Amino acid sequence: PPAQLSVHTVSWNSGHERAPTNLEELLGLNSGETPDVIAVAVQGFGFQTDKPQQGPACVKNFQSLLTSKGYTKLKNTITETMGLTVYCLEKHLDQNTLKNETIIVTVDDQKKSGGIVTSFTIYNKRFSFTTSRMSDEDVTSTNTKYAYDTRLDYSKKDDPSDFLFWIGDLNVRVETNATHAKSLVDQNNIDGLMAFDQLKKAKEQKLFDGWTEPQVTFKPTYKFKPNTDEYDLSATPSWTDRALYKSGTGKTIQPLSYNSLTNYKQTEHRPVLAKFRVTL
Ligand code: HEM
Repeated sequence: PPAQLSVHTVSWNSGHERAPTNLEELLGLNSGETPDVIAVAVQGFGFQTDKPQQGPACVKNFQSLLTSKGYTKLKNTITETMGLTVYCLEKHLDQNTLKNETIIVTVDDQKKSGGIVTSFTIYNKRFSFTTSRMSDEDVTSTNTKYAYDTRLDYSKKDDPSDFLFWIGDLNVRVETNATHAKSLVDQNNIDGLMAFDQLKKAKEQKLFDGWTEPQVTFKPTYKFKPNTDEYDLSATPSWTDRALYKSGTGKTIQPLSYNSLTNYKQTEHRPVLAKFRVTL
């Protein structure tokens, strides 16, 4: 029963783009780290129907890399617009107690918005990983555009989880004009631009209640002209891929690092990688 465990998360609003070749960078394994748990969330269009047939290649490439490192895939779940995969080092697993469960929440009739929660237990501590997706236009349970639903929040339960992570595009944007956002970016005034970011506004409205984002030090991860580092100012620069954490039982969770991966340049959005240490 280790005192601490490490967790890496990634999310990428990747659209139609296919898993890049350099998965080690994407997962934060390129400096020799061996985290205990890894979660990968993606948002896009048509994963389920899998018309480009990227499905088989995804499995093969992720499985090859991670199985050699001693990971077991607990669950992969895909909808039309979301994917969530969770991996755990096989050595931590006990079949009797693992209680591996996943739910999908569909909030419209087109099954396009909502979320996924995958949860499991190790050392009698329960982990939950959520991703979610909301479009600007939908009628929602919160009467906001934000990709929060109480059904996806396992801190609210009578049997709440110990360690929870929410990764993806929360549909939180920077609420200022493009000119002024670009100006703040050019000055590297990240906190100044974050003053316009909607996460704090969603929290004021008691959404994402008790959920913490690690300090953001990196520039907005959208919208880029593909294969450049230049913003396309047809959209106001925004942080579209986020990692939040909390415990539902007062456990300590410590962010180790939180960064966009600016080398993945082929799409309009940059993926975001977070690293954590949890105390059981
Ligand atoms: C860079 C973007 C993407 C990332 C990071 C990603 C990640 C993943 C991961 C981690 C898995 C499970 C791997 C495993 O089994 O260990 C998976 C499976 C899958 N993905 Fe993605 N994926 C991406 C793009 C796509 C796209 C564009 C499509 C199709 C439009 C797609 C369709 C599928 C399908 C069908 C599966 C499950 C296949 C099976 O279980 O037989 N993915 N993806």
